[PDB]
This record gives sequence, C-alpha cells and structure tokens, in this order.
Amino acid sequence: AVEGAAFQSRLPHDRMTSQEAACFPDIISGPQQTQKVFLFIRNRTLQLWLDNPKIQLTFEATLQQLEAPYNSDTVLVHRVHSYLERHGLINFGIYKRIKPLPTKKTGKVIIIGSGVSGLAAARQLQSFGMDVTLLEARDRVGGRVATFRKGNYVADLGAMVVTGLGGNPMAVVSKQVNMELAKIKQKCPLYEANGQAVPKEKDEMVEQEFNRLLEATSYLSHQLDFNVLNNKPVSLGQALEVVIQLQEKHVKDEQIEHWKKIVKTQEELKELLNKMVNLKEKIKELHQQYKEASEVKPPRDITAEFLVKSKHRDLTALCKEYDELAETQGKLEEKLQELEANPPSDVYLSSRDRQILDWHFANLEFANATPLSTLSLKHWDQDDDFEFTGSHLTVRNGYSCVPVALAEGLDIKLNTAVRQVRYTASGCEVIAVNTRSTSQTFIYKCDAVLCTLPLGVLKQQPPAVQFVPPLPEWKTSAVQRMGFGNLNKVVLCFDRVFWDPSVNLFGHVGSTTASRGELFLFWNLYKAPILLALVAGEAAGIMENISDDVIVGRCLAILKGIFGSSAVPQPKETVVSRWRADPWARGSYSYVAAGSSGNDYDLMAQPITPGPSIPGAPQPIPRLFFAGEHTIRNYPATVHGALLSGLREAGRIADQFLGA
Amino acid sequence: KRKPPKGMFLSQEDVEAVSANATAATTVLRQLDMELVSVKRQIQNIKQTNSALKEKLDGGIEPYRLPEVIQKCNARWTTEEQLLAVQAIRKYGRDFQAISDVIGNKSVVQVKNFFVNYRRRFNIDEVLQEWEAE
Ligand SMILES: Cc1cc2nc3c(=O)[nH]c(=O)nc-3n(C[C@H](O)[C@H](O)[C@H](O)COP(=O)(O)OP(=O)(O)OC[C@H]3O[C@@H](n4cnc5c(N)ncnc54)[C@H](O)[C@@H]3O)c2cc1C
Ligand SMILES: Cc1ccc(-c2c(-c3ccc(C#N)c(F)c3)nc(N3CCC(N)CC3)c3nccnc23)cc1
Repeated sequence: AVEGAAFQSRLPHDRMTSQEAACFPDIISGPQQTQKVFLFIRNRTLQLWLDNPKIQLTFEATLQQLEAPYNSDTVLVHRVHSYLERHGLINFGIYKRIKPLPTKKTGKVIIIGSGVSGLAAARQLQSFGMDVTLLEARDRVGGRVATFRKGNYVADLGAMVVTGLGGNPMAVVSKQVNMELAKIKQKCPLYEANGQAVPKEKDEMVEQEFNRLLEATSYLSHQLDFNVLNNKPVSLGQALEVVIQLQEKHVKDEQIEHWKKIVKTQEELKELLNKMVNLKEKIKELHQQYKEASEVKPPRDITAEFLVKSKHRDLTALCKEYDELAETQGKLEEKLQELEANPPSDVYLSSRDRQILDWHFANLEFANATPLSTLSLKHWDQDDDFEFTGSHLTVRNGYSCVPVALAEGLDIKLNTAVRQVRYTASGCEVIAVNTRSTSQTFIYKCDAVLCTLPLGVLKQQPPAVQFVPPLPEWKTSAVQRMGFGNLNKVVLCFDRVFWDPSVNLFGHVGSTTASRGELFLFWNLYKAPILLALVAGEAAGIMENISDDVIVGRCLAILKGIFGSSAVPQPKETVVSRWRADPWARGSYSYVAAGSSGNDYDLMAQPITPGPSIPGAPQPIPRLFFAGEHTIRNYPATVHGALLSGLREAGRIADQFLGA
Repeated sequence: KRKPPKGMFLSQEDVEAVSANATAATTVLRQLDMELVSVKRQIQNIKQTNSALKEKLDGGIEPYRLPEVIQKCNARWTTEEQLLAVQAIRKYGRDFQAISDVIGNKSVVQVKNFFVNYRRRFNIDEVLQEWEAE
C-alpha cells in the first residue's frame, strides 16, 4: 500500500531515516504519534508520485489527495513534500512539469561529464531554478552507457542490464522512457575444449562447489579473521586458494587415515598368522608324540596310559585354540576385503572439474569487472545487502535511450575536455579545450563544479585533469585505494540466427586458468542476429592489446566448434570495446579493492571547500562536488547508482546555494 | 560466517600452515603425497609376508585332529581312574577341566570332589606342590 512505496524508494516504511532526522529534528525527537504521521505523509507522497511518474507531483495535488487527519497539518505536508523533492525522491527524471520553470535563474553550476550521474544532477538543478551547463569530452551523452547502432543492429557496449526493478529508481525511468525491457532466461550451457556441452549433472556439482567455496571464504574472513597476511591485506582470490588447498589437504588426510587403517589390520592379520603357524608347528609334534605313545600297545601300565590320554587332551586343546584363531583370521580377512573397496575420493577436483570451476570464477570476475586477486576479502560484497528484487532485465532497444532522454532540454557542450578545475572562496573556473582542435581553449566561471569524472580518469597517474588547488590527501588516497576494474565486449552481427534462439546466454570453458576470462560467455539479447562475447578477469586487460581481427577470429572459432564449422557465417559488422584504453573512462567501473572499504566511497562523495582568499575572512561555502558510480556506497558500479549519486549532489548543491 | 559449509574443512591450525610462507601450500601437500606412497608400499610389504604365512598353513590342521569319543560321565572312581587323576594333578595342577578331559568319564564336579575326598592318602598336597615347582 503506502508501505510499498517506501520499499520502492529504498526507505523503511516504519522508522525515520538518519537523513530525515537531519531535516525534521522536531519529529524524530518528539511524540511517537507525530512520527507515525510524518512517516505516513512521506509514504503516501511517495506512493502518489510512484503511481504516475510521468507528470509532476505538485504540493497542491499532494495535500488534495491526503485524507483523514493528515491533511490537517499543511505546513508539515508542505515540509515533507519539499524534502522529498529536493532530495530527488519525487519529481525526478523526465516528467511533464506543472508549475513551469523559474523565469529568472539563480546560481551557476558547471557539471563535468554528461554520463547518467551528470545528466541526473543537471535535470534536478535545472528544475530547482539554477543555471546548469555540462561539459562532455565525447561527442555523445551517456558516458559508460554506450549503445552501438547501425541499420537495425543495436548492441550495448556499456551497461546492458537492469538488475531488478524492486526498489530500483530505473523503475521510474522506464515508465518515463520508451525502455524495452526483456527478462533474461537464467539457464546457461557450458561448452568445453573440443566443443561438448557439459553434462547437467556436472554443471551443478561445480556450481554448488563454487558457492560452497565462497561461503568458505566468508567464514575464513568473519570467523577466523584471515584478513592480514604478511602485512598486506588478503584478497578474495588468495582466500579462495587457501580454501581450495585446505580441501586438497583434507582429501590427502583421508587417504592417509584409510590406508593407515588397512595397514593396522594387515599387521593384525600378520600377528595372527604367526600364532597360527606356531600352532601348526606345535600341533605337528603333539601328533608325532601321541602316535609314538600309541605304539605302546594296551597290555600297558598306567603311566603309559596317562601319556596317551594326556597327549590327546593336550592335542585337542591346541586344536580348538587354532580353530578360534582361524575364525578371527576370517573376520580380519573380510574387514580388510571391505576397506580395499571403500576408498575415499581420489581427488578434491578433477582437471575437467577445476576448469569448469574456473568458468564460475570468470563469471565472478565479469560481474565485479576485475581479477579476484584484487577484490577485498573483507569488503568485496559489501553492497550485497542492497540488492533489488525481481528478474534481471536487458534493454532490448539499447540503454542509450535513457541518457538521450535525460539530455533533452539541457545545455550540453560536447567535444569539450575539461583540463583544469579552479575553485576559490569567490567561485570557480573550469578550463576546457576542443577535442577536435586541441588549441581552442575555454574558460567557464561558476558558483560550483559537480565533478562526475570516472574514477579511472581521477586515477590517471599523470593527471588528465588538474585541480587548483590540488585535492587534499584524504580524497586522493581514497582515489588511489579503491579499484577501478575492466570488462570488454565483442559484438558479432550476422545475417542468419544460427544459435539457439531460446537461450539468452551460454558459456565457453577455457583451456587454462589464466585465460578463464577470454570470451567465456555469450549473449543473445537483441532482435537482429547479434551475439555478445564477454572478456572478463585478467583477459580484459590483455585482449585490448590484440587486434580486432584476431579477437573476432578466436570468437568465430569457439562458436564453430560449438555449432558446426558450417552454420557460422562471417559477421557483417564487428565492434570490440576497449574500456581501459578509452581516455574518458580508463576502465569499466569501481570495485572494492583489497585495502579499501566502502568507506572510501563516502570519502569520494564529500564536497571540497576552498580556503579563504583574504587571510582571516570567514570559512567559505563548499565549491567542488562529486557524483558518479564511484561515489555511492550502497550502489557502486551500476547505472541506478550513478543516477542516485546525481540526485544526491543536486539536492546538496541546491541546499547550499538556494537554502533549505 | 558462523560455521563452515558442510564438508569444507578449515581449522585454525591448517590455515597458518598453508600460508606461513609462499610454498608452504604445495609443501604440506607434497609431504602428505609421500607419506601416502610410504604407507602404501608398507602395505604391499605386509601383504607379501602375510601371503607367505598363508602358504605355510596350507593343509590347515586336518590330518592332525582326533575324534574325542563321549564317555558318558559316571560317578564310581575305578582304581584306574584315580591313578589317571593323581597323574593329571601332577601335569596340570588345578586345570580341573583338563583333568576331567584326561579321565574322560569324570566331570569337573567329582574332579573337584576327589581333590578333597582323597586329599590325604593320595598325598594330593605334595603332588600339587610338585606342579608348583613348575
Ligand atoms: C562494460 C560495462 C558494462 C556495464 N554494465 C552495466 C550493467 O549491465 N548494469 C549497470 O547497472 N551498470 C553497468 N555498468 C556501469 C554503468 O555503466 C556506470 O556505472 C554508469 O553508467 C557510469 O555513470 P557515471 O555517470 O558515474 O559516469 P560516466 O557515465 O562515465 O560519465 C562520465 C562522463 O565524463 C566524461 N568525461 C571524462 N573525462 C572528461 C573530461 N576531461 N572532460 C569532460 N568530460 C569528461 C565521460 O566521457 C563521460 O561522458 C557497466 C559499465 C561498463 C564499463
Ligand atoms: C545475466 C546477468 C549477469 C550479471 C549481472 C550482474 C551485473 C552485470 C550485468 C550485466 C553486465 C554487462 N554487460 C555487467 F557487466 C554486470 N553486475 C552486478 N554488480 C556489479 C558490481 C556491483 N558491486 C554490484 C552489482 C551484479 N551483481 C549481482 C548479480 N548480478 C550482477 C546480472 C545479470
């Protein structure tokens, strides 16, 4: 009901967020009754916007549809509505405006980059009445949302999945944009060396082992505190080795305990056999002796009779004794025939197995766009608590539709590469050049800069962008500490659909471990006959130094040895992403590197406040603001996270220069 | 967290063991590899030896057993049976089971009986101290 809207906005329906504590200190510290009133007004306003995000939810309309005792306090309602709208929880994206834009504007903001985070801020700021200009190095909007288009071919080289609509702000964007969303059939065959579908029985043992191995590292981390080793911090990959090794050690340990109890039994038998030989020997004599004593025929005295009767008793004693020893020798003889037939597993994982496991690892390198040797063991999964609900979707018609949509109405300067950012007590100048002719230079002066430069660009060892004054250590160190990963695609365009049209994805299992990322996964998502080949893990970095033709070579091979050397045409069109080489990206997206933590994401997001111009003038206003995928702790490395960070900075900038 | 997945093994102990240096891993694994071959070949050995001992038993104890009649237990001590007795007491001491098996028609009952009925004129005390000399 109303409680569903809170969930769709990533908010608890039943308590107040620490954000809200900050703007409604009255409420949070007050009567629990009013808190419930607040929460209901909040939840109901959210519901109203969410139920029709195609048009602006004015304060009028909100109080109108408020019922019961709640439209009683109209100042409280106007408060809640404004809070929601400043922070971008309602009237965000592309809506029809009701109250039209301010005639005269207030403040000026330069936004660096028109990726989704830049664009989202730009729209918010513009709807708050500010003057917004975006500077974009590329000749297109969208940044790392990059759709390839030619004829009817269409293929995302950047973001391509909406990872669930439950609580995803792109839920709202897709209601607002012609966004053609398609469920992903989440079954995926695996094809090996010479080209053989992996038996389903196998696929599932390895997958189950993969997952068991992950939980193992989590226990290895949280329970045993296996987090520092040799003064460096432990990576996920390190911990995976250590877990795998310990499983091999335990396999050997069991073979030892087994054969070691075969030998204990073999030595028990031996001890018995000996008693039994030295009874056969002892009995042999007793026979001879009894036989000789029987040679003395029975006209015989009593000592001679005692020696016949004695040797006889003696002889049948040693005879029972040896018979019980030869039943004990039969119980032993079979206990040992069983152990010889109950041998623990010969291996932990076979070679065929460990290469299928290596594909499940490449799948994990692909999601986190980086080698598992770089991910923090302790923190690599720290955003997992915040997963959306529902199926994962692809954008059938190209994700670029979203940026292009957001860009409508905005002042976007393309082919403008920012070079230096200057921020002072009085304001800022951004210096940019024309990417076509390097020499043509531009000076933009503004009240505030929103930096949405990719983490990979901010990381560039010889700076691609100079900050004046330089960013403080707390910010640069966060920048050095987290990872910016990599992940590339091959797009294959054909005349005839020759794959199985009912399968969305399917795998290729690498020969070696090193090459587990190399073209390990294939996507069929689009109308046209298009196939996408991912290059994940350590392959991505390397495959970029290989010509386009070789890459598509290796590609058509893999497909031929899977579909038949004859069903596989040449491709009409090929593209090969190279994100690490792209100078407006320098990689694909961020990842919590070993030694980092989601705390660095928050450091990324703190605004910078220049010092006073005149000595002893009061401490200024903050002037440099950061948004972007790498600035949002709970949703890094996604589009919704970019968008959220844009909405965040917009509200914060407006709170600063227009007051709250 | 909590306790490791079921069937993974991750003792504290082990982890320092495979981490404390760079090849401490493929060492602890190689030394177990060998302690295996070691124990396997010492099974090959006790098998060869047990196989030989088995040859020396071929025949069992078959041409060596003697039937053990019946002798329905009586109760009169014939002069023969007393003389067997006193000789069994010198060969066996108190193994009243063997002593009854030698005599044949006396059971551990009268064997214990006799021991004190005749204890005097068969100088049974002296006889037993002879067996104790052992
Ligand atoms: C291969 C790949 C696949 C992905 N797949 C998915 C997916 O399936 N789902 C998902 O949710 N997310 C996905 N992502 C992540 C998502 O694409 C990004 O997190 C998000 O689009 C980036 O938004 P941003 O606004 O922070 O940065 P960007 O979109 O990179 O925007 C930054 C902008 O700044 C510009 N710029 C750089 N330097 C300068 C300069 N000197 N002057 C001016 N402008 C400059 C850049 O050209 C760019 O336009 C993927 C990313 C990659 C690389
Ligand atoms: C079929 C399928 C495959 C992968 C995912 C997936 C992705 C993903 C999707 C598409 C592309 C492309 N092209 C891509 F590159 C990454 N990204 C995930 N991450 C990024 C790191 C962040 N820390 C947390 C969210 C993620 N997380 C959990 C589960 N599935 C995913 C979803 C569906």
